[PDB]
Amino acid sequence: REIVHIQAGQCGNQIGAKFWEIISDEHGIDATGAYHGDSDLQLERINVYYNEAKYVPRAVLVDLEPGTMDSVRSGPFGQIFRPDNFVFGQSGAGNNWAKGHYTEGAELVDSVLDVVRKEAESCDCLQGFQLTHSLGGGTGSGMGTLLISKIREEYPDRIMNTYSVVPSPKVSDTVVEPYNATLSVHQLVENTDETYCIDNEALYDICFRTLKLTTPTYGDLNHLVSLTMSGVTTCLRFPGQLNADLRKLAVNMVPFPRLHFFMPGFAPLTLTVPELTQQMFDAKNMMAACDPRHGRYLTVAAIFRGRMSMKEVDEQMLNIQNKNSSYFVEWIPNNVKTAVCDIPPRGLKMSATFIGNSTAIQELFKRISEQFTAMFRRKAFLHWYTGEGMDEMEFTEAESNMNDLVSEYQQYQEATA
Amino acid sequence: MRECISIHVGQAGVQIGNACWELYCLEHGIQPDGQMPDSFNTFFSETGAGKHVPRAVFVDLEPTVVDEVRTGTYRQLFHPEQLITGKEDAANNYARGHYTIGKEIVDLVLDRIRKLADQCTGLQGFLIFHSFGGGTGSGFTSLLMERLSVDYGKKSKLEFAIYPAPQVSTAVVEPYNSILTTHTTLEHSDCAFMVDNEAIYDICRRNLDIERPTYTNLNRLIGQIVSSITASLRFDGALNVDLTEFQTNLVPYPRIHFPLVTYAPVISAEKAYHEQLSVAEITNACFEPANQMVKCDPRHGKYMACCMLYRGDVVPKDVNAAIATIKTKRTIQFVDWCPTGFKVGINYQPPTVVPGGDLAKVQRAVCMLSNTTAIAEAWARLDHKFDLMYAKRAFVHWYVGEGMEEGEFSEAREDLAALEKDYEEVG
Ligand SMILES: Nc1nc2c(ncn2[C@@H]2O[C@H](COP(=O)(O)OP(=O)(O)OP(=O)(O)O)[C@@H](O)[C@H]2O)c(=O)[nH]1
Ligand SMILES: Nc1nc2c(ncn2[C@@H]2O[C@H](COP(=O)(O)OP(=O)(O)OP(=O)(O)O)[C@@H](O)[C@H]2O)c(=O)[nH]1
Ligand SMILES: [Mg+2]
Repeated sequence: REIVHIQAGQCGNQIGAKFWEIISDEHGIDATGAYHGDSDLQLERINVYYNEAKYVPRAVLVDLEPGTMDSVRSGPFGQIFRPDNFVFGQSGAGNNWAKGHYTEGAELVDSVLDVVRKEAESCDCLQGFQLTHSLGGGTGSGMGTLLISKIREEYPDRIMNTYSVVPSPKVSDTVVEPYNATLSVHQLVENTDETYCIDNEALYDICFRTLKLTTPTYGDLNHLVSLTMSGVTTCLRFPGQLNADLRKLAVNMVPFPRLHFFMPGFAPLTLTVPELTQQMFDAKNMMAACDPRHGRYLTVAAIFRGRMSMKEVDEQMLNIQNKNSSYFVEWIPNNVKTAVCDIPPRGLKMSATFIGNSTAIQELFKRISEQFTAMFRRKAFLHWYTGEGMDEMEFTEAESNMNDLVSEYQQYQEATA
Repeated sequence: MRECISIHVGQAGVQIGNACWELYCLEHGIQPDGQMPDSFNTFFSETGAGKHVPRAVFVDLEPTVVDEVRTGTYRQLFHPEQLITGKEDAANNYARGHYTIGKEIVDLVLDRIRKLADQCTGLQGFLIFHSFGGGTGSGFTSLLMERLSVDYGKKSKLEFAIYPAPQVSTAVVEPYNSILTTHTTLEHSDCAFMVDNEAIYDICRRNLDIERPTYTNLNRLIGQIVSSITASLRFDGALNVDLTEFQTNLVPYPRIHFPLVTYAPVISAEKAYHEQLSVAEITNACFEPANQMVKCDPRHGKYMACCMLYRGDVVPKDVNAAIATIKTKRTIQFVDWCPTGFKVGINYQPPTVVPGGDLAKVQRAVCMLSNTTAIAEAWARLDHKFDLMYAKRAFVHWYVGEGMEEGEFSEAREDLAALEKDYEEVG
């Protein structure tokens, strides 16, 4: 039942802190852990992410670089987390996957696994873990993958959800990241049950083209990521019937294992139902940078939040499924699931969230693929890994697996009844 | 004497059972605490303190809905050891309910039925409530069927299954679980009363004028039909006296044990000023395709058996007149070698509804159990969806990773394919 949150690296810690702050505001729990909301619905399923002793988050915070302690401790929710749960190293990884996966992750991984064990043994029944981390750095990616592998071999029967951000030149323009991204996507394909592939390029595009901004810093990007995380976990946090827990969600949304990469979408961006329904499918509202009309969705989960008529939303969802029936595969009957919740997110009245397993995600990996092709064929920075207990064979096999994943998505896009 | 046991599996089964037992108590005048201020003793066992308790087993692999029962106004009506929960469910997976999760709980469940039965002397069988789209409601229902047949082979068994419908559907793998549970259960059951959620949804939208019928309305209506079916067992009727007489009158062959159930009439509570519908009008409404629990066309199929169950202030002569009027029609087509009559059992207890629901009390009503070949198409749609998935091997890994072999799906499909043939064989 309970979910053991995990976050690694700077990006993972930041997005996780935003997630916790937003859901705490939604659930009425103050910054000291006590409840001060005014609804019965808030406490119906509060044990999923919180512990009562005042409410304490069920989180473990990991970062090799030790400064991010104070930053995390300086946020609006810095004292609620269990002080033992902070598991921080001494030296940063320097954006190297092998540094965070073989030479320095291998030392702190034991302590973080022990903290995970201590957090898990305190739950009567456990659904699984959610890892908010980053695929571009050397601390979030390598350590995240190492912990995922260790937990999966230690808890073979737990659903390992994760949240991953694929880097873009428009945000950092650093050149070593795609190696880390490829090596991390290898483990994500092999050792994960579902994944919400967030793209920094997509967030930059939404911030610039739509929000009419110069799009600086990480504040707005993490704000959008927090909103999407709240939207996607709305079903698990509050009482309902669609995707009541992580395993039901994975059964509903993921056919064909190793093909479990999801395109999120949120609206509005910072108002009647029909424009919500039209926008949530639109290309201008995807946190994974692509055109959803360039591919065919395999499964879709649409979650509405606020006060709205059920007949109207049912009619409009039926209309959208009818109009765009070209893009919905005909060999998965009733592949669009719809949920409606009463509680709107903080500051928003009417909100819509979309999670779609679609073949369009393939072009994302292709993008990353080409970036890898831009460096691996040039032997760029190869010894940075070979000197750290890494071999070129892992690079080649990761490239091969990502290309095979692209081929799988294309094949299921082209297939017909 | 004559005793029956009620078994409820999964969320849908448990909620239908809530509604059915609530209506039973309201009909028999049993207080929610169980103290009654007996032909109905078949469904209630009395203790030394005069406390009448249902012979109901509420089973679930997750505790949410069972806890809903334990915190409801009928908390003291059921015995705490008659309600069984668990810490892990099947997550919409027949394989998990049947193979993985069901092993740890089936022994305890069967022990609970054993204790319930040791207080019984004249058991006819069990009335199992479950559904088709659920992992629990298919897997554990199937395992319980098999183990009860091994344990109570002489005894009879019935289902009250729920046909999945897209509007209220929760999972995409509903046809998978439906085919699997049907294939495994077809041998161990005597009569299945399938109910389509789309039919109930449409009735609530049209007759009851409910804009968005939630599960409460569906379970209330389903409780009405189930109670009308079981009244003969509970009101000491002249027909369908025991569970064996159901299958004797309605299931003339082993495989084809799927009757079509019709209930008339349905009047919204806000239409309380309704004039009383005559026997002829409700008799005609019985055969109208807009008032059937499973969507099909009896006009386009050939009957096999049929029976009426009336209720209320109903006079036998008018019943005979309506039967004569219906019989001289070309729309009713029995087979050319079977009794071409209607086994008409008539009851006189007035129809009574839940005080507070959207249904209004009607002084007389009627139910219609017709085993025909129409319901065949109701099966085919399911197979169609199945044929759309297994061809691509969609979602099969979830089943194969929890102790199920892949080819079993094909076998299951083949089974219902064979089932379909039988429908054209008799037609
Ligand atoms: N949108 C967004 N992206 C971030 C944020 N923090 C880091 N990133 C991304 O992460 C990339 C940098 O690598 P990280 O994955 O953050 O590595 P780290 O977490 O700092 O840990 P190290 O690998 O040791 O440096 C950059 O390209 C950013 O795009 C954030 O708060 N919001
Ligand atoms: N009549 C009726 N049907 C329901 C109700 N709730 C759910 N259903 C139907 O049952 C189907 C799912 O089967 P369930 O028995 O609820 O599944 P489950 O018991 O939770 O089994 P698991 O998912 O493995 O835990 C849904 O598709 C609904 O169509 C209800 O309250 N009344
Ligand atoms: Mg359930």
